[PDB]
Amino acid sequence: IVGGKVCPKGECPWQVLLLVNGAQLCGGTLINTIWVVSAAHCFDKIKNWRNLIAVLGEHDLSEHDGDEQSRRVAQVIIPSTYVPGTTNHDIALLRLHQPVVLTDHVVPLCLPERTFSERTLAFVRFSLVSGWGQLLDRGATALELMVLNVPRLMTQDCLQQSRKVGDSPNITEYMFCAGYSDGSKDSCKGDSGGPHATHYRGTWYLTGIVSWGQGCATVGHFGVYTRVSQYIEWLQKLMRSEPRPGVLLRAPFP
Amino acid sequence: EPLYENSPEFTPYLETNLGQPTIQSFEQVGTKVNVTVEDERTLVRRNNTFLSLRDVFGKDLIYTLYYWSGKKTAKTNTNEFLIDVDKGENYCFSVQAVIPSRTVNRKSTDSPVECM
Amino acid sequence: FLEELRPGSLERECKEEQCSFEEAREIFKDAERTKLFWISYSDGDQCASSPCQNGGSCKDQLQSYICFCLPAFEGRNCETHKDDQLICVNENGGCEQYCSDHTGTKRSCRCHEGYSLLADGVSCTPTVEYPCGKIPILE
Amino acid sequence: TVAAYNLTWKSTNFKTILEWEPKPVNQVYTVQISTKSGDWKSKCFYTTDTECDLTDEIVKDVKQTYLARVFSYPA
Ligand SMILES: CC(C)CNC(=O)c1ccc(Oc2nc(Oc3cccc(C(=N)N)c3)c(F)c(N(C(C)C)C(C)C)c2F)c(C(=O)O)c1
Ligand SMILES: *[C@@H]1O[C@H](CO)[C@@H](O)[C@H](O)[C@H]1NC(C)=O
Ligand SMILES: OC[C@H]1O[C@H](O)[C@H](O)[C@@H](O)[C@@H]1O
Ligand SMILES: C[C@@H]1O[C@@H](O)[C@@H](O)[C@H](O)[C@@H]1O
Ligand SMILES: [Ca+2]
Ligand SMILES: [Ca+2]
Ligand SMILES: [Ca+2]
Ligand SMILES: [Ca+2]
Ligand SMILES: [Ca+2]
Repeated sequence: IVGGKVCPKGECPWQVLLLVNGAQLCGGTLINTIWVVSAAHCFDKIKNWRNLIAVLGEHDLSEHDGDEQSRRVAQVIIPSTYVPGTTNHDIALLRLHQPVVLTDHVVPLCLPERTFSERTLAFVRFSLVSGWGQLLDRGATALELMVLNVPRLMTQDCLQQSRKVGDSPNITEYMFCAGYSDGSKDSCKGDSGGPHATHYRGTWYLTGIVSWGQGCATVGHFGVYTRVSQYIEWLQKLMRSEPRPGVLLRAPFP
Repeated sequence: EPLYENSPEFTPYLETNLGQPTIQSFEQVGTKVNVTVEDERTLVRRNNTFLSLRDVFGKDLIYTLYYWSGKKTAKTNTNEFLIDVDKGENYCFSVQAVIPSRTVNRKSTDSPVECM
Repeated sequence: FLEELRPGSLERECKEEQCSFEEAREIFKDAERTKLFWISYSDGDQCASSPCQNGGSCKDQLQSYICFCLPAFEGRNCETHKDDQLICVNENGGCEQYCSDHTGTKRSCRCHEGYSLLADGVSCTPTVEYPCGKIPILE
Repeated sequence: TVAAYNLTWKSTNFKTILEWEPKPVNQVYTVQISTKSGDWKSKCFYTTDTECDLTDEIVKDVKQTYLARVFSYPA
């Protein structure tokens, strides 16, 4: 996260830390006691699918306290339409081997209904994005969870307000831009998979997933997030699916 | 997302047009004339009641009087003018709402003309 | 023609009766003042047709008017009934969480799992200790 | 669908109406208005009119700067 603030311990309770063989990999969002939503591109180079751990109640990566809960990732589901190395359909649904226990420090973010998300949440200007990612594009990562308030843009505006770049990825219907183009604030590498959470009439909902951008907080550019509303049905169905043998599962989409 | 178009930015206080005023009355008082401008009602509400242009703009709003061979002008921080006139002579009046601090759209259209 | 013996009079010629430009000009004896008078005099009262609906008030302007509406109405001519705008696209239909439109009748409100719709038909309250989307340490 | 154009603000004594073109043919409009940092509020839902009274929204704070947008939806 570039230009954000430390999320006071316990105030970003749905934030998930994903580890691969004990090393920091990506972020994620808890939506219930056993399912976590993350980004598909976070698993492009995974080889040891059996060494995937999800940590809840985490805050300071340098100290362990009694609020932290760890669970093995039993399954990783990604849209078969996703193409490693690219940006479209950047979403992953993770099934934990054992459910976490909800506490004052571990709470799931609400996965909203599609229409509610498209007609109402999409028009709340600001939302929170968070993670232990890089504090500057090529800089160091954060030890304490960081959070940032970013304003959302309809894609037409995003395109008209962004500096034209040669081989830049298209902003599809499965994405949306949020942030600032003045080079001051943005999500960044490592934050990938984390939540873009929207507050509406007293409750917080999952509206986006930290996905990509052109260099963190680069002038003339906004951060790009996976448009979760397009995957509500897809996610709900899969969460009712039966456990497969292998870890990785490329499920059909729609 | 649907196709759409953005409008220009709009700041009400600085851009809404000032309505055409109406001279409420003009009474001769000795060697002077008291010209009163009717309170211009606006769409801004406040407890089942509409605020006047005066209530909204306060000191930013003034009214200008055009009366009369050349013409003379008078200005007021309220909604009333008290001008010196020559007895036996007939005068005509017209008023205009003005927000001097503006650079564009600073004045309303002139009110209907009223003569003695 | 016996009326035309009475000396010029703005009051009798233009205020009581209707007068022409030159008639008015012959009174003001000056293009500038005459036109200033004419601008409004010949403009007409756009409020004549009573454009403001649902009990609104009309205020004439130059070649236009303004409608002041009662609290429950809006629109150029107060034609919009605020009471008929209770639909999900309008501020979520007043629903705290989910909104469902129902053509023919009225919209209903619903809640996310872990919550239950209250009596008011629009608010939602937790049915579990840790409902989704709430921050315990701040609650 | 065709995007609206020539969006113009018509405002006198705060009675504020947004106007635009073109008259619709097999499409309807919905307008949204907001302040630079506030949420978008919808008005004139699925209208075939080419105007939208926004008075009630702008009088909430006449000193704020508002931006409106007109959406086109296929009928
Ligand atoms: C220890 C950890 C913090 C590891 N961090 C690292 O060193 C690290 C190195 C590289 C890396 O890959 C990577 N990082 C990107 O930056 C990001 C990722 C997420 C958000 C933004 C933003 N500006 N809001 C930028 C990418 F936009 C892409 N693309 C893809 C295709 C979406 C572009 C479009 C090519 C990408 F692959 C990540 C990551 O994915 O988070 C992390
Ligand atoms: C002028 O007329 C107004 C309107 O009645 C009145 O309130 C005010 O006291 C008068 N002042 C003068 C100059 O006599
Ligand atoms: O009834 C609608 C009409 O009312 C009045 O005639 C107005 O002058 C006119 O502008 C409006 O179109
Ligand atoms: C807003 C309207 O204003 C005038 O038209 C009054 O005569 C009406 O009763 C109404 O209050
Ligand atoms: Ca820790
Ligand atoms: Ca005559
Ligand atoms: Ca008479
Ligand atoms: Ca003549
Ligand atoms: Ca008129």
